[PDB]
Amino acid sequence: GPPGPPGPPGVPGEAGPPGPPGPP
Amino acid sequence: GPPGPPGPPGVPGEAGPPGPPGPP
Amino acid sequence: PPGPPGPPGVPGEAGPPGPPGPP
Amino acid sequence: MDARSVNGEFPRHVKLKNEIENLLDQVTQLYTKHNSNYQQYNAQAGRLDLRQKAEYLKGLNDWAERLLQELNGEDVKKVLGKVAFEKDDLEKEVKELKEKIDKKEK
Amino acid sequence: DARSVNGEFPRHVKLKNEIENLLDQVTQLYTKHNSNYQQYNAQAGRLDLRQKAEYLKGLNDWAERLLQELNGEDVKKVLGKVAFEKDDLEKEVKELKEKIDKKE
Repeated sequence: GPPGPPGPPGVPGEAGPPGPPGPP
Repeated sequence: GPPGPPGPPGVPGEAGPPGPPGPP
Repeated sequence: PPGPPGPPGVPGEAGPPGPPGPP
Repeated sequence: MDARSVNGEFPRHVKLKNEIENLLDQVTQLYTKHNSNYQQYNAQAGRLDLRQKAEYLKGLNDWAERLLQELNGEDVKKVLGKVAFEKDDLEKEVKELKEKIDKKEK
Repeated sequence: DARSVNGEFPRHVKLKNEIENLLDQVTQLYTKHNSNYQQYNAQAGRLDLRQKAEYLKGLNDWAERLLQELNGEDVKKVLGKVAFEKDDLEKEVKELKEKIDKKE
């Protein structure tokens, strides 16, 4: 019997860190 | 031939956008 | 036999907006 | 249960190498993002007062710790604690209700 | 207040320390797992299929036990047992309240 197909893609990454406080 | 496991998680996202402008 | 592991996932979403800037 | 697969133990070896590599990748990315976050903070810090510095650095730390605790299972240990506590009170509830079910046979 | 950034600089260092130490543990696990496969290849010559499987199983068992301690899958398995025991005691209360209040 041949190997099965490749598994599905992995889960998306977590959201990035908060942005900077931004301009005065 | 069952499917393979899911691939690894993605990379975390980029840092968020700057916050809103400060008060005058 | 089982297939190989899948490819990596998509990058995550951008983080939240930062706080308001200073005066 | 095969000879080529060592009764499933060779593909299991490769699976475990994959799982270890993927955790190493996640922890490496966390490490680099945490250090790059501190540079972003150092760059901004010039224009911020102490309270504003602390608010920005706190959110960057909050971000790193939230991810770390998802990778090392400390998030789940905190949940396990809440659930274990809830279980030891529900056990005290069942003991009473089983007694009242026993006595209610009269 | 100012030197520590209201506790957030020592917090940064704590997190860097925790991340470094986990990276160290996972790296060592990775290298030992790969060196274990070489040891297996070296031994395989003198071992019959049942003995090959028994040896490779114990090497895998070793890696997985450590990995699940590092990635918190050991604790997820514990959480599962405890959650099941909680959701069974909830099923017990529902029944006993039905048996006591009605029918008695």
